[PDB]
Amino acid sequence: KVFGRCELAAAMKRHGLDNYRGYSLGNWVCAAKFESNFNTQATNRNTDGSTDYGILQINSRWWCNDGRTPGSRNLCNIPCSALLSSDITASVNCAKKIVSDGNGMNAWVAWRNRCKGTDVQAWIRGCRL
Repeated sequence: KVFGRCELAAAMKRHGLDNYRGYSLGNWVCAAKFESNFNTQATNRNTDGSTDYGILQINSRWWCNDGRTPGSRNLCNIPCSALLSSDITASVNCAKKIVSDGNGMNAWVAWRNRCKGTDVQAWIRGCRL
């Protein structure tokens, strides 16, 4: 499922991401845009073996189980395939555990590189929520 920008922003807000750990909505929307381009089905294979899943590109070595990444830790307790769902609850739920894991949003590389320090608010423009 490809979300629309403001449709994703609605959904994130519902789940509690607006200002969760101190990161306003627009930081989330921006992350999902550049990590996965709003596509739930997005998967990216890393040089180390592991794979990133879904709209928030959660990694298989430490958060979810794919059965194929050596040394995996599965801290969110869930199979990686449930993060490729068109409902985002499971990715949201694992993402609140990642953001509180001592690096803030810095865990997400495309957020770091495209969204940190920017005018993020800009990603809910035109949104009614």
